[PDB]
Amino acid sequence: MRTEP
Amino acid sequence: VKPNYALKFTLAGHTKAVSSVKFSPNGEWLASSSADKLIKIWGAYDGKFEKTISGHKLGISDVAWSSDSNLLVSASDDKTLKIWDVSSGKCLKTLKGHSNYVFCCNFNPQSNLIVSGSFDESVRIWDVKTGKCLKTLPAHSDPVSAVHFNRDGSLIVSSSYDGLCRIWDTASGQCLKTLIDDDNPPVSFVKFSPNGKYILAATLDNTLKLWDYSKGKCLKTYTGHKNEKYCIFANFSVTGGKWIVSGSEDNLVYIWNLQTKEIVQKLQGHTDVVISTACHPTENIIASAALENDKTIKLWKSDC
Repeated sequence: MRTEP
Repeated sequence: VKPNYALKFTLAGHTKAVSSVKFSPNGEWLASSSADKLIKIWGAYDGKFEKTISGHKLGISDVAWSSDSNLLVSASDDKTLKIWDVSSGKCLKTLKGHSNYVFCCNFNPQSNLIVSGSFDESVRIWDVKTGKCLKTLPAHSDPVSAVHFNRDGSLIVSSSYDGLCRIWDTASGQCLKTLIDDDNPPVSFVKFSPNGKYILAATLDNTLKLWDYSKGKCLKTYTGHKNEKYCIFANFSVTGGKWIVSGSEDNLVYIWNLQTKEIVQKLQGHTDVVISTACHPTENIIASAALENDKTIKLWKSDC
């Protein structure tokens, strides 16, 4: 989820 | 004095956005985690691919090393953490108890405990040997963006989209301090300074700040980069000149002079948000990683 805005 | 970081290697292999890069404490390895559910291991000094580590069922947002460089813990959307034996690649333990995505994770310096933060708004403290949840901190009122132990593990700092940084006594669970400026932008990253006296905090208003947490005061502010959407890691570069290092949503690695707050370098090359930077424990090396239009890791080396 860190890779999602 | 300014660093002269220059691109030495690009590392490719992850098939989705990279979430996290970390150098092993013994300086031999870089660990990368990714939305593609995989952990990858690379040589720290040439970026040579070493192995893939797998088992998480959904994407991974963080990975961290044990002090002896033998273990890794990863934080996954699958709502678990996994303790890995790097040399064998086996999952040693699956840490369950969070009720939503696990977003961030770290060993304590002794590496007998793991701290985690989750979308479920809690911080959990885990026994590495047994894989059991020792304690849960009802830490925040929004997702927990980062968790970090201080130099001797007696304290935990967490950050959250609720706009707070909280310092916890690890053993008693007590919130020793709650830190916030005169606004409340989500706090997207926090970590103790090496000397344990400060916390470096990122907020989603394009600002990093250096706090004396004891005094509860902001001592330094760093701006110029772009950070409004992603929990971007930030570092104290300590091997040579004292820098602050961070990725940025304009695809750059920013380096500030810690004392003066001036931007001293901007590393170009990535083609997407630089989500994560890491600083090698003994060499003036920075590792950086980028999201889904890039998916690569870059190793940068400086003379100072």
